[PDB]
Parts: sequence; structure tokens; C-alpha cells
Amino acid sequence: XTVINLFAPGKVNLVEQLESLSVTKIGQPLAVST
Amino acid sequence: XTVINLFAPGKVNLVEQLESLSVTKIGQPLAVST
Amino acid sequence: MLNSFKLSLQYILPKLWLTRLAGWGASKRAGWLTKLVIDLFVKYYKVDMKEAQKPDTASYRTFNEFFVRPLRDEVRPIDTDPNVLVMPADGVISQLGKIEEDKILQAKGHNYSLEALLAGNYLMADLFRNGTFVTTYLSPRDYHRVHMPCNGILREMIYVPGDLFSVNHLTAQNVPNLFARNERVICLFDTEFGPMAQILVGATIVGSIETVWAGTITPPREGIIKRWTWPAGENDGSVALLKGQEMGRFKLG
Amino acid sequence: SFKLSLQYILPKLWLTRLAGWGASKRAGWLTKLVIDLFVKYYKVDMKEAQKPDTASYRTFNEFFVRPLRDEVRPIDTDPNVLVMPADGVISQLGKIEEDKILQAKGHNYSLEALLAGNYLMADLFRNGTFVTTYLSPRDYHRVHMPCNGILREMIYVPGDLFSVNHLTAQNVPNLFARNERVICLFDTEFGPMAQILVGATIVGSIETVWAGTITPPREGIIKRWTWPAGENDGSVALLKGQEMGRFKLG
Ligand SMILES: CCCCCCCCCCCCO[C@@H]1O[C@H](CO)[C@@H](O[C@H]2O[C@H](CO)[C@@H](O)[C@H](O)[C@H]2O)[C@H](O)[C@H]1O
Ligand code: NA
Ligand code: NA
Repeated sequence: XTVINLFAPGKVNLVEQLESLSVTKIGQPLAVST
Repeated sequence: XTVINLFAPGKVNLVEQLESLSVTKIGQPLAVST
Repeated sequence: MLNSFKLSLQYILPKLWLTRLAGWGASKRAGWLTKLVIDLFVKYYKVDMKEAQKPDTASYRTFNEFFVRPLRDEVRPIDTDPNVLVMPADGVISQLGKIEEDKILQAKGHNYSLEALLAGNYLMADLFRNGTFVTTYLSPRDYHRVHMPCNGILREMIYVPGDLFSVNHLTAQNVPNLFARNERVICLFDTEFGPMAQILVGATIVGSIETVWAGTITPPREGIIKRWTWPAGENDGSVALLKGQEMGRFKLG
Repeated sequence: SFKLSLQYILPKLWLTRLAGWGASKRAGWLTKLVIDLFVKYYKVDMKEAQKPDTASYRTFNEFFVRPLRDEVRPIDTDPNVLVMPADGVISQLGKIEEDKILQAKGHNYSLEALLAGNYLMADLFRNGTFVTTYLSPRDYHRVHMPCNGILREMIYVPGDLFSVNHLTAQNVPNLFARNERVICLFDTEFGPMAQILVGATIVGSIETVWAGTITPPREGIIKRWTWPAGENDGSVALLKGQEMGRFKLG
């Protein structure tokens, strides 16, 4: 296994399509700067 | 089990008779202010 | 109380001794027997060997060599918007979203403490209260190395002893503090997006954790918290990593 | 050496919970029998107990945490004297050599590791003084204040339940830094003071007088409580030789 990321308040927005059980692939968008 | 005491540097002197395997009893002297 | 044979095994099974036994076996050069176990694994978990640099299962001398196999670069293009942070790991999102003050979601309806995940480090928790979290689960079929979401200067690493519970829907729903009680490595970075933590959490069998700067962190398991620090990026002795670069991995043992 | 290997093989936590279950049972004649066998084998001095009558204890744990008659533990009256918090024997004592505390001849452990990586708390005690007291099965199992103290911080630290004896003190690395323990930090007239209660196999249950039973349960995470400075609402103050906590089975 498990990787946990933490980001500071106000700093990133998670890509809106991602939810529990969304497939992840290295290099694909996770979050965007605010 | 075990009790560990920590004291700040230069604050107490351990009574000089105490060593490894000295019998302890609650209320008996352990240390003195410097 | 949930009366569940499978759940009770999590508490009865000698998870540490099974993890050490698996690490012993996975480190062995066992020729045909290595290849057999890898082939059974590849079949049962539906591993995609076409993404691997070495697609031939005979090319791996040890099961652990196979478990940590590299991918062909072409197959994981790194997004080029510098405003975009990318997924550090192949697998599936477990949970993600807002850190609700000190609370992170483990499963629908089940929270755990940010401060507990960070081994009682309230100064580090102060960086992330009301922030954002992402939990990625890597399954046996997935690539087991972990890459950077963005450019980062490494500032702090914390090794946290803990349990080796399995991670699945059953334990996510029923084991309190699952990720805060499992053996893990906390990595804290300075980034363009402020402080960022990337935490590698072990599980039963898959209990060995490496970083690219420190090598194998575990095993062995010395039972104590260990802390490393590095200076700010402008200073001698700093460690910097780029977006999509390898930062660590998991393996058996 | 066989005995050392068992430390790593034995289901220490399940044996501790089994003993806790048994020790919490109001089992009449069987409670009294186990107490009497224990008193015989460990040569317990029941004359020092408030209730010397072994039938007066409804649970083995009630017996294990038995109070003493006040007369038999007179508290030193020099206000410049700190007193022993526990009946037993000194394991090791002396100077904290920068971050290093002596476990046994030729084995050190880290002050920061004992304090579960709390570097700000370690900074209070670097180059300070430590005392490690071992309580045996025959000893009184409550722990008393070495001096007047205002409680400021308590930290519950999950960990192992290794046995504590000469063999493990000599051979188990980080014995006290890896065992389940409760760290208590006080303001005193002699500066910051820590009193740390470290569990062992069987004797794994830790209480304080302000919080009750800290463990069990064992929820696998560090927990931290804070209290204000003295003479503030919510403050917790204890006098020299007052009871501050105890150990029991479970
Ligand atoms: C999930 C984990 C499961 C992974 C699958 C494999 C696990 C099975 C464990 C069985 C033990 C096999 O043990 C393995 O035997 C072969 C014999 O060919 C040895 O082979 C190697 O070392 C021996 C000497 O030690 C040399 O003579 C030999 O030329 C060399 O290649 C390995 O060094 C040994 O590690
Ligand atoms: Na192998
Ligand atoms: Na180990």
C-alpha cells in the first residue's frame, strides 16, 4: 502493498474521475496544483 | 515489570550507594537535587 | 463482534514467521522450482509479462527478482503538465479525498488518525491536517516499485515497526487502524506543491520495503522507530528525485 | 539459549491475554488456590499487605495489585530528596551518555527509541540521568511518585512483550525500547521528569491513577495525551510517594 500520499491543505485537487477501485498506472494524472 | 525514570542534565545526583541489583523500596532515597 | 474465520486468522496466524519463511524462499536460486512458482503465480494472478523488460519467466534467478521486475519505460509515460502530480504506483485506488481535520478514510464509514499513521509525530501531522490523501493498493499481479508523483527534495524518513495484517476489503472494514498499525516507511519531501508524504505500508508476506537512497529498510526488524533527516535542496547532502523516478519498492520477507 | 529462542517463538501476546482472562475471574476457591501457590513459590511477604488474608482477594489481579500497609513504606521527608518509585531491584542507573542508556554490560539503547522517536522529549533528557527498576513477581506492583509532579504528557507506545530478566537484558537488543510501555512526563522542582512503565510477558497490563487501565486494549497505535501547567483547570498534580499507576496480568 500500500502507498499513502498526503498533501498540504489548499495545494492540490485530486483528478475528479478517481474513486475507490479506479485503476492506477504510474505516470497517469493523480492530482492538479490549485 | 520495569520502571524507567529520566531526569534533565545537572538537576539530580543519584544516592552514591545504588548500583545494579541494589534493593529498592518505595519512599527510600533515590536521588538528591544539585 | 464480526464472527469471521478469515478475520480471526489475521489475529491467530504467525504473520511475521510466514513473512520470514516467504522471504527465505523468494531469495533462493531454485532453477526449475523458481520458474515453476513464478509460472503458477503468473497464471493465477493474470500477470502481464508483455509490460516487463524481461518477459521470459526463465530470465529470473529468484522469485523476489521476478516480484520486483522492471517495466519497459515506453509502457508508463509520465504526464508532461508540470502542474500535474502523477500516480506513484500501479494498482487500484483504495480510498482518496479530504483529510477531515485528523481523519483519513480506511473504508466507507471507517476513519483512522493522521497522527497515528505518522507514529504520533504531531509536528508532521500539523503539515497535513485538512489536506488531501490518496491510498493506492498494489495487488500481487502489479509492478511492485513506487515512483515519485512530482519533483521532490527528501527531508525526513521514518521507519515504523508494526504488524503485518493483510490488506483487503475484509481487513479494511474490520481491522481498526490497519495502515497505522502495519510496518511502514514514511517519506517526507519538499515539493512545488508544499510538503508531501509518500508512505510505503507492508502487508503479510510482502513485508520488505526499500528506498533508492537507503536500500532495504526492512528486514531485519529491530523493533524501534528510526528517523533520518536531510537538508533543504540548496544544501550539500540533499537528496532530490524527479517526477516519475523510482523512489522505492516492496518484496517478500 | 533454548530459553532465549523461546522469547522469539512463544505467542507472548496470546499467553498474556490468557493470563489476563484467568486473573480477572472471581473464581473463589480456585482464585485462592492460585494465589496461595504463587505466594509459596515466589515467597511473597503477606505481612506487608493491608489484607494479609489471601481469601480477601476476589481475583488474582486484585491480589497482584494488593495495597501495602502505609507504615511499611515511610516516604522520606527531605523535600530535596527524590524517592524510589517501585519495590524491586535496580537493573541499571547513571548518566545518559548523549542519547545512550545502558541496558546491560556492553549493550546500549537510544533515548529517542525509548521515547518512540519523540526527539523534542529526548532533547529534555540528553546527557541527563536514568534509573531502571525491575519489579519481580513477589514485589508490590503499584508505582509511586519519586517527587511532587504536575503531569504534562502521557504516551502509550505499542510494542512487544519480551520477558525482562538477566538473560533478555543481556541478549535482546532494544529490550525496553521495543516492549509495550507508557511514558509519563511531569513538571517538577528538579526540572522535567519521565516515569516510564514497561510491560513484559504476562504482566502486560498498565494503569495510571488519572486514566485507569491504558492497556489492554491493544489498538496498535501511539496515543498521546497532554495536561496544562499547574494551577490551571484540567491540571493533574501528584505528591511525592503518592500512587501514580500499576502493573497487572493481561
Ligand atoms: C514464494 C517463495 C517461493 C520461491 C520458489 C523457490 C523456493 C524453494 C526453496 C528450496 C531451496 C532451493 O535451494 C537452492 O538449490 C540450488 C541447487 O540447484 C542452489 O544452486 C546454487 O548454489 C549451489 C550451492 O549452494 C551451487 O552448487 C549451484 O551451482 C548454485 O547455482 C541454490 O543456491 C539454493 O539456494
Ligand atoms: Na526463489
Ligand atoms: Na525480521
